Amino acid sequence: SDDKIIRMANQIAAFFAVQPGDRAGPVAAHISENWSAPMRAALLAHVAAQSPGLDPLVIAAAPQIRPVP
Amino acid sequence: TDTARLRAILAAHRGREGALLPILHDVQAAFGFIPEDAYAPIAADLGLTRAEVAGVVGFYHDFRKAPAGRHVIKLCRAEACQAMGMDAVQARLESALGLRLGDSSEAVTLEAVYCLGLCACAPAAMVDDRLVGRLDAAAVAGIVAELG
Amino acid sequence: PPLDWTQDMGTPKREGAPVHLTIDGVEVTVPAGTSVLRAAAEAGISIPKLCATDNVEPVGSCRLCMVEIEGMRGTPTSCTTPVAPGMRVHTQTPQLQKLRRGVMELYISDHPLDCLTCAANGDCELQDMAGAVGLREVRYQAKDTHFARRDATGPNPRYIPKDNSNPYFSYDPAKCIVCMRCVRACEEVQGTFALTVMGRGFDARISPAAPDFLSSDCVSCGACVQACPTATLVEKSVERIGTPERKVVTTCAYCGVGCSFEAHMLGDQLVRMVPWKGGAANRGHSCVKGRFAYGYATHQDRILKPMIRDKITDPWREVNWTEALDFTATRLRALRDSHGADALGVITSSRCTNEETYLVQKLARAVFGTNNTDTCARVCHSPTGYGLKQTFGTSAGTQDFDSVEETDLALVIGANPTDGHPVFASRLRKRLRAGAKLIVVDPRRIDLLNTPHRGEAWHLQLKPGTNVAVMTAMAHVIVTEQIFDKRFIGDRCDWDEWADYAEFVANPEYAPEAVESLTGVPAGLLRQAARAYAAAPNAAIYYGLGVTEHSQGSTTVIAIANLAMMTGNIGRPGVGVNPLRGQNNVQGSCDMGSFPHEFPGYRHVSDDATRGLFERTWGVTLSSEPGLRIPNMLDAAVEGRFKALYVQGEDILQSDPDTRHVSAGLAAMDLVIVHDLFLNETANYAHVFLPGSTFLEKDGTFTNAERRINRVRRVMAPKAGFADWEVTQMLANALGAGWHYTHPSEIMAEIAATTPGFAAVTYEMLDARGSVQWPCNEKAPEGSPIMHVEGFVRGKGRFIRTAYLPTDEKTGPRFPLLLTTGRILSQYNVGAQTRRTENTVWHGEDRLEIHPTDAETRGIRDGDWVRLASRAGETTLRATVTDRVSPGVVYTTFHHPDTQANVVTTDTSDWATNCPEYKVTAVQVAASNGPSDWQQDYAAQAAAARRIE
Ligand SMILES: Nc1nc2c(c(=O)[nH]1)N[C@H]1C(S)=C(S)[C@@H](COP(=O)(O)OP(=O)(O)OC[C@H]3O[C@@H](n4cnc5c(=O)[nH]c(N)nc54)[C@H](O)[C@@H]3O)O[C@H]1N2
Ligand SMILES: Nc1nc2c(c(=O)[nH]1)N[C@H]1C(S)=C(S)[C@@H](COP(=O)(O)OP(=O)(O)OC[C@H]3O[C@@H](n4cnc5c(=O)[nH]c(N)nc54)[C@H](O)[C@@H]3O)O[C@H]1N2
Ligand code: SF4
Ligand code: SF4
Ligand code: SF4
Ligand code: SF4
Ligand code: FES
Ligand code: FES
Ligand SMILES: [Mo+6]
Ligand SMILES: [S]
Repeated sequence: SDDKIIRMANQIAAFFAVQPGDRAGPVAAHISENWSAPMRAALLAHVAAQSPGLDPLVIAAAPQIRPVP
Repeated sequence: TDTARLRAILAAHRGREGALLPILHDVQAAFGFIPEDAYAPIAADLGLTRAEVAGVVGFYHDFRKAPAGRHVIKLCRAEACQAMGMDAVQARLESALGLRLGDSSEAVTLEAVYCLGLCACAPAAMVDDRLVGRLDAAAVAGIVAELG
Repeated sequence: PPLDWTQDMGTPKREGAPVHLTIDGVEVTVPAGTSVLRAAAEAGISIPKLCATDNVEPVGSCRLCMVEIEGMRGTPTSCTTPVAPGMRVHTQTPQLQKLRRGVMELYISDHPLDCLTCAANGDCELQDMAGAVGLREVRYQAKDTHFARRDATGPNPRYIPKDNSNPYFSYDPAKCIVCMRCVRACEEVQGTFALTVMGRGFDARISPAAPDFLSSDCVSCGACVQACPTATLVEKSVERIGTPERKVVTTCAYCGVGCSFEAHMLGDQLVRMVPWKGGAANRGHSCVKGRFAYGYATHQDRILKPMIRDKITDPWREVNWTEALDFTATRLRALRDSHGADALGVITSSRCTNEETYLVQKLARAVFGTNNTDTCARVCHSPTGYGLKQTFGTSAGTQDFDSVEETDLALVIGANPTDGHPVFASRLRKRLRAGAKLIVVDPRRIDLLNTPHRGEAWHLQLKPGTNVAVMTAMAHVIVTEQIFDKRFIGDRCDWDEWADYAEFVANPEYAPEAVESLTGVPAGLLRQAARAYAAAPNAAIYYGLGVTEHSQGSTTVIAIANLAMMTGNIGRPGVGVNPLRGQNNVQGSCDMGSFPHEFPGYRHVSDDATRGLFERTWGVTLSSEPGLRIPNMLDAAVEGRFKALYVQGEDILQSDPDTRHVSAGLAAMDLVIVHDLFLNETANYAHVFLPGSTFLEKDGTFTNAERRINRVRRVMAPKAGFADWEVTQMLANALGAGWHYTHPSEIMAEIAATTPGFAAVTYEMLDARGSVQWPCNEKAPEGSPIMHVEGFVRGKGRFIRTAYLPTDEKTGPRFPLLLTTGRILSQYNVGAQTRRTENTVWHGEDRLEIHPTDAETRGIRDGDWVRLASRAGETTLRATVTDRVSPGVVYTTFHHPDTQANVVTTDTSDWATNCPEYKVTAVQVAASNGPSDWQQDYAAQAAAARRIE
């Protein structure tokens, strides 16, 4: 019962976590450069709705994601 | 108990330089020929291919492809031994056994060797790891007598 | 142009200082090692030769290349005679005429006079060298002959009956001239020693150690058939058909090695395909597929007319082009106006050219008005383009395949070049037999490890999934020790990041002694391998689908690049981090867009400076948002908000994971167009169908793994009447774009003008030079054979902290074993091209390489039927017990659709590029008779849906 989008986000976070320096900036930039409108919207909705099964790094990076029109 | 013997042989010749020839010698000495069921393991343990292991076996005459008879009779056919009448010995002997040159059987196997070092003793033969020289038309009698 | 192409020179070309010599009154200048024969060839003075070829080293068998040299006693052979300064040689004296006549006499005394009724008439090297010397009589009344079926008093014991076991070539020894150009080629070039000379002397006959070629260790490469002068080993297509007249240079539609072939043609009927001795990808060598498997183009199952359906449950309808395109465009515009432009999408094909790929990405971007495009790259080698982008800056290779000639070590992670890329494996073995060392990190014993006349070799037989732990351990070993190059780091890379990387990797938890528990590889062996890799002067990494296709692929690739940067194996011939690309033009497809986040040239889509240029060149407004990926596409279609799809040259059903889910997502799709040659697994859910064109009927280019741009020429004529780019522009104009392309030259010009790298690319260049590496601008006009030679592309390499995360595909009670999926040499990925050939001999059924100890407990035996009870499906397959794989590991193949293998595969994928996890799946292998509940339904659907009316 994991949403594919949440899963991908948590994966990306688990990766970008072990890195040095800004860990959330790169995450947000990647999510912005790779994901589409509906997906970004869904993820933002997730992070705004406080859905469980999510990495706090993603919760922190969400505000920095490329805005959805 | 074929795989066992072969593995032992290959272990005995492990790490050598150009160990194919010795391994094949030992194999032939054990069984009596190079079985086609032993072209692969040798190749594997040596890092060769069945093809090369077969080519090597084919090129060389000392490696039998099938077994010989209970007895073997090699008979020089070179110049010196020819000089002092090897043809006559050959004829007498092949009439005695009834097997022409190269013609094998389950009883014996008459073949050529083309030298034994017994050049001074021109008529020379190898009967079952026993060399014989000065093979007149009388010695053949004893050759066949001890050789049923 | 070079002579090595048109003319068969005598001996291989050597490197050395300039040596001057006089060949029959002609001054010549050639390297020192070069032989007399090759120099005479280069001088235009031809000397008769039959047993000497460029592919292999010379041997003194024929004795027909004899030449009188001043200062040398007798008539020495040119082939085995190295040139010396000031040497004056005489090619044709009377004595030599006489001697050559005599030798040809001795030949022909044992040869049948079947000339004029033999396959190789006009293409035989014995006939022209028998006429060249001027043989007019044979005085030897021969009684002992090999060809005579019946000798005096009865049968000839020497006569060996013909062998037609192999469906592609035949071996008639009656015509053999023992010269051994077959043996020499099979041993020196291909590297599989399957041919030998059985016997001593006149009795000597070529033979494999088996009854027939097929039963032997022959992989069907045709290097013996290419090097056999006297029709002994001959292609069957030359027996059925006459000897060909003209030649045309094309390339293979497989493997991404880009082996350059010349199709020998008799009118329009393709007689055969033989390598060209050109292209640095293959120097006159090939494999079964490209060499022989080209009969799919002449198959009856090929579809040649458009077909419209209007409902999958309804039958097809053979239809002309106009109304087909009309219906298609109508439905497309409807769906577009209803659900939006983002409700569409395309799936480009690597199999196709880069011109067609460009047209398709244009169709998806300019016409449709979306960024939803994709390709096969997304299931294979997408993580590569992320890792090597994050580290170096280029999402591509680093070296060519000639680099391997100068390597001193080869580290192979997740590759099987003996099957995947045979012609690369050949040139690898060429080196392995010459001292170079080898490390293999695959969990499964590959045939590259068991190569003959091998040097040293290490094999890290690990557990699938733990590929980054091993790399991390290698790094820990190299860093705890001090073997790495500090000068390289300080010059080409950064230090401040290197310090952090070292302080991280130097932790004693990522050490080889702790990973042995989870990885399964011994510690000492790993340390030894690491030390060997670090110590060697010029090492080279070759990686494939054992790193990319995993839950952590980009991470592994990054670790590998870190290794390659640390050690200093970059920016030089013999060293580099080479991904082994798959399909042809995967590189070219990825370069020409084929991705939902970029434009042609690996430029991001959000780049305003790029979008401007493209809106200016196409005169249309483009989007700045990145598009959906195939997984996303299918998940959407399942959820909705995705209705259309234009599948070009791809099988989204058989060649994709979770067959159930992808099928459910392909079904809920108001329109799914198909553009393949044959009726495919994907076309069972189609509403429309547009025929395609083979590489023989095409015209354009292919961008292979080593960034090489090979040129594809038209030999036949399109049987559907139109090539793929023609169909694509048809569709585009029918929708309203307004393109006018009459030749792909204009398209390539467009490409050049738009993106850089291809700015200097022109078909004339490709013809003259022959091949080009795509990084070719005004700077570096000739090309870029080697990347990062002078500093990296981004400017400074980047060391990234990689780590091992436990995969979610761990194994448990009801799924104890693991799973893997791979390939075979004979058959290609889905075998829609190859199953329709005679390559169903070597592989006609997919099987399961299970371990013996993991078979006894279950009751499995070789040849039994088993079921793979997985989590994401179920399937049945024929077993094969083998000690190749490790215990607790399994290996399947996906070439055949009768067995739905990808229904077992799970949806789990990489994090960055979402490349699926094909190489890990927790399964349960049990014994069963009934095939399956899924395979049955699939067969039923395919039967009820492939009916035409
Ligand atoms: N279990 C498992 N599954 C895998 C993989 C794995 O390793 N394991 N690998 C994945 C990867 S590496 C990839 S490349 C895919 C490859 O497999 P696919 O992506 O399926 O591509 P192909 O095998 O070429 O066949 C697909 C269709 O396109 C058609 N076609 C071929 N040439 C042409 C042409 O010139 N013009 C046109 N118009 N059509 C053409 C073919 O005939 C066929 O019908 O498989 C993926 N699936
Ligand atoms: N004759 C023929 N040629 C082909 C193809 C074909 O199907 N037939 N396919 C084409 C295509 S499109 C592809 S992508 C290319 C690439 O083809 P390759 O790069 O050769 O990839 P594969 O043969 O699928 O398998 C890679 C090897 O690594 C092993 N492995 C599995 N899991 C792991 C792991 O966790 N770690 C490590 N280190 N290794 C692992 C696999 O079991 C297998 O032996 O080849 C192309 N060439
Ligand atoms: S192989 Fe050549 S020489 Fe021999 S019969 Fe055929 S065409 Fe004549
Ligand atoms: S086809 Fe290739 S592998 Fe087979 S015998 Fe000929 S050269 Fe050797
Ligand atoms: S088969 Fe052909 S290449 Fe081989 S020895 Fe005979 S004639 Fe020469
Ligand atoms: S499949 Fe690969 S190695 Fe074989 S001919 Fe085609 S490009 Fe060359
Ligand atoms: S010649 Fe027969 S003995 Fe030496
Ligand atoms: S011609 Fe040079 S030896 Fe055969
Ligand atoms: Mo691929
Ligand atoms: S691929």
